Amino acid sequence: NNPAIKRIGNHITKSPEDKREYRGLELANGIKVLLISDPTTDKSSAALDVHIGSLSDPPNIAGLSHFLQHMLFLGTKKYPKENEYSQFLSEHAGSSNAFTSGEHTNYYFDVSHEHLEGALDRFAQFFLSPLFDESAKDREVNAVDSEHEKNVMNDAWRLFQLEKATGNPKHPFSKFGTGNKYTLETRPNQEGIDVRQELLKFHSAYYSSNLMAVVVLGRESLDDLTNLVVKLFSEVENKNVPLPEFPEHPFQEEHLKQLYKIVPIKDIRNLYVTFPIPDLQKYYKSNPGHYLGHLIGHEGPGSLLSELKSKGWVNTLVGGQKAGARGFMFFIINVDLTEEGLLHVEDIILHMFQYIQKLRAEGPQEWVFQELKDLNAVAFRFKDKERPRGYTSKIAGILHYYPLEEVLTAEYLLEEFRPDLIEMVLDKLRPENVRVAIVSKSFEGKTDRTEEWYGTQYKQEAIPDAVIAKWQNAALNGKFKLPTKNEFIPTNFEILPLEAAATPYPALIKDTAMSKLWFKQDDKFFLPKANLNFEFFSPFAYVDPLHSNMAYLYLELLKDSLNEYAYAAELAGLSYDLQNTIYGMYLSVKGYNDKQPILLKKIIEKMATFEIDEARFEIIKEAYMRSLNNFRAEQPHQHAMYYLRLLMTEVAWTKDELKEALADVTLPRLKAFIPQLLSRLHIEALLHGNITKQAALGIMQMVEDTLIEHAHTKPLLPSQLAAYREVQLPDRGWFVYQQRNEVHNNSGIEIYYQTDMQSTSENMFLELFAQIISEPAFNTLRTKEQLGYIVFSGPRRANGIQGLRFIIQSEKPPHYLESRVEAFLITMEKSIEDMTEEAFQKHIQALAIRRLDKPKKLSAESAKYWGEIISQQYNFDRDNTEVAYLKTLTKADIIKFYKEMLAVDAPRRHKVSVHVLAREMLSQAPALPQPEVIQNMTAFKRGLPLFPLVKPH
Amino acid sequence: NNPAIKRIGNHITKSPEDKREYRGLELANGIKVLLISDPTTDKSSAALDVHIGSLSDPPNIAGLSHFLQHMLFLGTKKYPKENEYSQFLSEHAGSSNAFTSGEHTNYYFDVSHEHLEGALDRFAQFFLSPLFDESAKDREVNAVDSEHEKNVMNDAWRLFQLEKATGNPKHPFSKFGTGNKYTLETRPNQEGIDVRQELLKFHSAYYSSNLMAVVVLGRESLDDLTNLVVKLFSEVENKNVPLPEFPEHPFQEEHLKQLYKIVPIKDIRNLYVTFPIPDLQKYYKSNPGHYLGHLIGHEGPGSLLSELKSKGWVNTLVGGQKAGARGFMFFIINVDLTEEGLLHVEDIILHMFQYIQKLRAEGPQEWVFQELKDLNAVAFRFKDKERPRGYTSKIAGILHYYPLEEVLTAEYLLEEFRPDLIEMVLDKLRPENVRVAIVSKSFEGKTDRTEEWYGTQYKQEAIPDAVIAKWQNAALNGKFKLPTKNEFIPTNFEILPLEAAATPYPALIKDTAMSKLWFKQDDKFFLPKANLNFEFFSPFAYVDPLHSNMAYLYLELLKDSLNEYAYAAELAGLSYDLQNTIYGMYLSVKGYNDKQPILLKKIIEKMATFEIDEARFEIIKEAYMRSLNNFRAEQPHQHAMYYLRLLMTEVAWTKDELKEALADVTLPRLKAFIPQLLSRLHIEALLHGNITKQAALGIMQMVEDTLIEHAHTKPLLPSQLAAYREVQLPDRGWFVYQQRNEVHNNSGIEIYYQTDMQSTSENMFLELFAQIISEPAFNTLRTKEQLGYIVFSGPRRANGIQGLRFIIQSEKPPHYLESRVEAFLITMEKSIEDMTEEAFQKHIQALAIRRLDKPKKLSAESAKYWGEIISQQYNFDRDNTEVAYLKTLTKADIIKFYKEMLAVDAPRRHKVSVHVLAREMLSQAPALPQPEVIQNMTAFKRGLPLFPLVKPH
Amino acid sequence: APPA
Ligand SMILES: [Zn+2]
Ligand SMILES: [Zn+2]
Repeated sequence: NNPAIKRIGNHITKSPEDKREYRGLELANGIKVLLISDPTTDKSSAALDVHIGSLSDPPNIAGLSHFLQHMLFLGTKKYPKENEYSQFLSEHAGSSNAFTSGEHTNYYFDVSHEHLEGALDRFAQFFLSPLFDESAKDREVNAVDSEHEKNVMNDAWRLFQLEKATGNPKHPFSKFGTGNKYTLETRPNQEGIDVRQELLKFHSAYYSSNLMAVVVLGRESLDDLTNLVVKLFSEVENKNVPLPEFPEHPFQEEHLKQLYKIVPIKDIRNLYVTFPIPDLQKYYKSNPGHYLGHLIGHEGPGSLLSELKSKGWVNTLVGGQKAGARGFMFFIINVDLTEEGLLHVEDIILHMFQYIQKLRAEGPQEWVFQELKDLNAVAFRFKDKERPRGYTSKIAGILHYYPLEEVLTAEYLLEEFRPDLIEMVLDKLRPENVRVAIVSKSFEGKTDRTEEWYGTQYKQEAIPDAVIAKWQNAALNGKFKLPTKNEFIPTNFEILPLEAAATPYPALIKDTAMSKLWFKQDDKFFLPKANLNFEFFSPFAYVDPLHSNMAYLYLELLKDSLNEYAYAAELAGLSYDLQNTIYGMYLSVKGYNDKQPILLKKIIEKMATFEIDEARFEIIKEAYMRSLNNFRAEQPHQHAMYYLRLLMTEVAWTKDELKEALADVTLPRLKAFIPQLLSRLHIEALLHGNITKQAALGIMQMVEDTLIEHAHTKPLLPSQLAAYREVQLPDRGWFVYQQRNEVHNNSGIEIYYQTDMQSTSENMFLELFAQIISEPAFNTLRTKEQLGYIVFSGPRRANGIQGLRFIIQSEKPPHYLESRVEAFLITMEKSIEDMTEEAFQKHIQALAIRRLDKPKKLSAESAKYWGEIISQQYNFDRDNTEVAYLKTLTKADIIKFYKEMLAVDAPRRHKVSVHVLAREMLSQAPALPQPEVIQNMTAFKRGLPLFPLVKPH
Repeated sequence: NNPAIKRIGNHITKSPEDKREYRGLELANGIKVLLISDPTTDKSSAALDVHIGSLSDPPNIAGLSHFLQHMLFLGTKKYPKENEYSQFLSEHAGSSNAFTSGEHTNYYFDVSHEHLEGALDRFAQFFLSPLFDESAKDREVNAVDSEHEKNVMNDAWRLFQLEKATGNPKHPFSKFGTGNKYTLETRPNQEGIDVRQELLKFHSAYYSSNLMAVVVLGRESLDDLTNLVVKLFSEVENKNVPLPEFPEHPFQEEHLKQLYKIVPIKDIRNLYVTFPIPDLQKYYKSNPGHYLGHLIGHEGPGSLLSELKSKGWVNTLVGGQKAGARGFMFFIINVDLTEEGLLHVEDIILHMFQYIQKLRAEGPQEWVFQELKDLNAVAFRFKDKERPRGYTSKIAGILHYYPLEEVLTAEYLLEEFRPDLIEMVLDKLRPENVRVAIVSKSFEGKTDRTEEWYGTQYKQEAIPDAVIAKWQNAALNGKFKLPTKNEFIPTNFEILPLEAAATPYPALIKDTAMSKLWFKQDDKFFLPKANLNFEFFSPFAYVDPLHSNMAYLYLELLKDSLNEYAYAAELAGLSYDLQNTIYGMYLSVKGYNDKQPILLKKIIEKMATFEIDEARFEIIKEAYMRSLNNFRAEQPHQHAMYYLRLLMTEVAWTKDELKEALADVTLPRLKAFIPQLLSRLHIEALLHGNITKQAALGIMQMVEDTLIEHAHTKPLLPSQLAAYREVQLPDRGWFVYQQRNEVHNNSGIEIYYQTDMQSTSENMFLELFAQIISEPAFNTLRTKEQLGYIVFSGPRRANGIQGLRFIIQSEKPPHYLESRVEAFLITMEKSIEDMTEEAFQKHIQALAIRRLDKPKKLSAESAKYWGEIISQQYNFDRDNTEVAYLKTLTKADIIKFYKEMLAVDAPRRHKVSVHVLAREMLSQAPALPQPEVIQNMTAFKRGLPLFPLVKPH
Repeated sequence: APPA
């Protein structure tokens, strides 16, 4: 009947809790499509995933498919303006990104639901007639180069490429996927390559309809979405391109039984054990690799990790299957190493093989399979509603792997018990097939090879035949046992009726010396889950660096101690987060409500009766010292943000101060600290989800009673509930703080234009200005001027105060970056003067949509309320109130705000800049004043006033 | 704060390139105001637009609002002297006019910038206390009558009123807006109506401050302009008049599906298709009517026009939205018709409905809307600076439709794509809603109706149901496609730095046998535009009537051939003019410099390689024959001017000579002609704008190289570069040539008092005398004596010679008109003798200001230079030199000049009069000699000497 | 052309 549609799928299986409607189809040209109708959505979304990626780059142009991914955003025949796409999205509350992996290039956006067709039309042209403009190409190659640079000193990226470089060099797996200025411009120029032509040729050859999948989500009916996708995508040409396949494993015989010794950037110690395996993707209905990963990676009693930790050799372990490409996969067992563990790598690996042998001895267990199946079924049924942008992008990828009807369920529902496949995979996990990599600063000076793209220093050796033989002879170790039945699996999914007195926002249902309890029974999502958030206030968590260290160590030790018990709950969809803060402690328990009070009670009890194991203490102390030292290897822009935080906040201990005080933390001292920390507390909580008022009051009082019983906790005084203030900068002031990053050879800058205390009017002046300049800042400072890959602008909010911030990471010196940001601000003032009234209203509407966008899941709603609570503003109806005010603003209002607070000659300009120098280190910019250079943070803060704190709503 | 001011407008959004300053306000009495401060302007200006016009005329006094518009100029209580306003303006380098439309009456002036307050005060009185003097009314009604007459035999006005006459007779749309002596005097007198009373009643009821908008542009600051406007306009009374609205369409069901057959005056063949549509004005942010007009009216490949032209049925097409009034509009598709097209009207209309069906099939196209939006943005940004008088008038009209802040942007910038509104309008363009009018001489003697005001002969018939049904079933025609992306859109807006060797005036930078090249780099406007002007001299363009015909036909065919390609360039702000001249060919390329070389090269290439289509040849030849014949229907004063040109120029072929020779132009002869024409040329060029000396030389070389390559062009000899002379009249001679206009029942006259060759002194004697008599001539011969609506005096310049001319069109016989002009000259002599030194110096200063008035845009400056070049006087600093000389002239000098050259008894009087009789045809005038009556123009010229040609500066 |  319809020539443009090859087939329409049968019913797309979905959760009975999922109210979105679905239709799958395949266009005549071979594009697989999922349409998603959600008449409730505030943002609509589309994604397209092409089944081609960096494994297919020309061997003489590394990075081409990734470079092409960048270039597709920079103009098409129908929409030739370089930022037409980005500008359109920004002006309609939208956003976009993309990525390139070895076999996929995935593009996605969201946008206001009223402007889906406009966004999708501009998007579709990417796949029809990109311009690959010569000038755009010359500029954007710099962004890719800066992307690569950012990764160069990153340990994870270095290991990622090292693995590729130590397999078969003839295999496409060995390719460098990012590319850089050298591979994408310098070398091609030397070799007479016309890169524009190569981009065109690659697009023409591989961007074929037959290798594409598209997903569109909007308020429109499935019929209207259908007509829309046919209309825009049926014109993509089918070149009938064979799907690339890689049946030959990158790791052949000569790449097995090998040991690599590797020097990291950070002071880290890790062991990576890898086995090549066949591609298991086609076995998704049984998932033999996940079965084995579940067991080998278990953290409960009897597990591999439990014994390795008890021996004091490792702290964490990750195990299971790892994607490769079509035709090959890996199975891994990776662990971190204590100091002793580093000396016992051969033994650690022997235990790995002993655990594997236990699996072989017991044989495949149907009951384990059944647990995994049951948990996946529950996870699928009660899955949180996803944000459209991530949902479309994800589905577009998986449409390539599953029948239309199964795309939603394929990754969840298990159907087949396959002991034959389990055995088959287990038979690959043998010493004769192993690769071993050790990462440690101890190899410094002892290496003889260098990886070309990152400079990674390493040594390769054959593993001795005697070592292999010992591993092959691994016997059963009595410490290893299969997990027992998971008692945390939930079975009560009853949704409690909405109470007569239920409220739309959290209500304060308890207000006592000890505790403040905000409660809301879920009235939106109706899944059997709840979030229980607690802030524990105590002066002794942050009184000095020593105590801040002890608060940290106490909670790390506590989590380490509960891990074995809590791991079963985590598998069963019940998790917790526990951490020290500048005001005390933060605890959040989330997931299925059924067994939640059991886990919560256990945590609080353990907190209040904690007994420290001395060996765990020393190990965790050493790891924490390294974590503090390792900050030196974070990126320049992360440094800049950190320094700004220290500068602008009333109290803040530096990493240097923490690590100095760490040597003074002894076991007796930590033992004394805990009862003192818990002796006086105030608890402010948000309990939100599938729970009644009475259950909420009972959970709160259970927590209190537990601390009272075991820690003799008494209430803090109201005056001790002190929040920290932000430093108040002087009118017309400019301060600069300058540091150097010793690891990275890029600079970082953060510029902060402090405005005033948060309030309805001040919030919306700043947010509207930020909205207006958001896309132009990126377009100007990155796309045109190419200062770096990382270019950010937006509101900065802290301690009730706010202002406008810019963050850039660049090869250029910070003083140069400063001048270009100042040039840009003048550009924006003229831009606002020149923009039409309607363009101004569009920005108001875009901000409005962004602010009113409804949470799709419980934790998103909880996060908003929690923000009101921890800031102590308690403005639960903020979005309505602030958007109402926003809509009354005029161009004149914003120009005046800029002239008063932001302009270079503004009477109330309050500017502080953090300059982070690299390791070794156009519109007209205005002349700037001489800055006051900050020499000492403490003296800086002492010599300035402190803002007031914002008053509660 | 200031009580006379209700609100002051926020920032008025303007073009980034616009240095003028703006302030909007609303006065307490409701007048909307825009103030424009331009400290560089040589003339200041004001306009006031009242939102009432002829749709509000009393049903029994057709023309009242128009008549009122005339009367406001003829005296106020403060300034009762009948011509005080006009005389003041003339004495201060100013000018004024006004117009009356259905809903607006718009009055405007300019004046020397030093005299803004004086003119503005006189102007303001129009809106406060007009005299409507009884004697002025009885005279000025004749001007309105004469204005109407002039229009009676004009096909456009006839059609304009016929449409009104064929809609609902009860709707105000049906009204006759001009009025005439019958409707404004005779009928009122017989009905006992007091017209002065009615004028006052109309002014009182409708000239209300709430329906007024005023714009004032001057050198003054915005604050001073603000005070000036408040001072002069806050006293205008607010009657709080409701704004007329016309929500019912003048075309109701009984007016649809109607066909009109109309006899024109000229031999023209046209087809007018009209659909009634809702008022689209409120949709201006999306402008769906402009979107549909852009497509339906498109002239590029795939268009409706292209196929109609290929079928050989039409040559030109206009399509799109047409204004009605508040509440109603129209959508039109109008074409001319070939002889075959006249026989195929039903088919042409079918094709119109097929193209519309194609638009419906494809649905609205966002990329089209975006391209329009972006081109509009570019146009707005780089908009030429406007002349004050037109700018104030235009802005005063639009202040009624847009908020103060949006008045500059409102008619350029498009904002939102509204596909729903496009579909709504497209849904109106259906056969059941159509009106069809065919204009053709073939209906002579076949009509049965007469329109009352013009006498238009026509017939009306219902369109048969069978015909409507066939149009309703219009299907897709493979010939029609949407436009392709416009590839002429400019992208390079770089303004090149002014060169070290840049000159203030054009410099001669190439001077060879083949080409003379004048060049100037713009040093005033700094917009990314240029003007490229070329004169190609060849003796074969005008050697005889046949060659003149061939030169015309060649260029018409060339333009016709290039039209599809050049239309896109047009839309993208890049245009060209190409025409045959008496000396060869003229080519001008104007607009954005970016892609100019590409269009220019295409034109020259096409010129030199031109291949004629025989069918286009015959069609264009037939149109040209009618065009020559149709001159018989031009106005008597246009005839007079034409005959004087023929009489006074050495060589000039008449329309009769041209058409006699036209039958003889055959395709083979035209083909032979072109290479002959191009074989030898001299090219004189002016390249002025955003271009460097080097690019200028490169452009010229490309032009030369292209003709040399394809046409084998070689240079002319210098002796061949002849220019034509003016006939030298004998001292004391008076010649009269008499002809009759066979169409109009008015006479026309031109009287020419030849003085002498142009020179600094002779030029300024003549221009100062003209300045002095200018306003008095109009006041005397029109306002007092009411000889006609058209009364003009001023310098005549031709072929290096000059003199004083008068042109009048009148119901009176030309011999009467002669005596009245002669009577006026004597009055002026006495007036000049009596005038004070003060008055005399005012006239010198007024002329000075007019001559030194600075060009506001590139093309105004180019035109000045171009005048110096084609006249071969090359006096680029003329204005400064001639004004310096002007300032030394005395009253006695002027009197002597008059006595020697112009007076009736002048020794060197040289008079030639052209008398054009109508179809059916107080101060003391002096006795006149008997004229020599010219019987034959050739004989006349043979019997007189010819002047020399002026020498180059 | 469009009218306009
Ligand atoms: Zn990238
Ligand atoms: Zn008039």
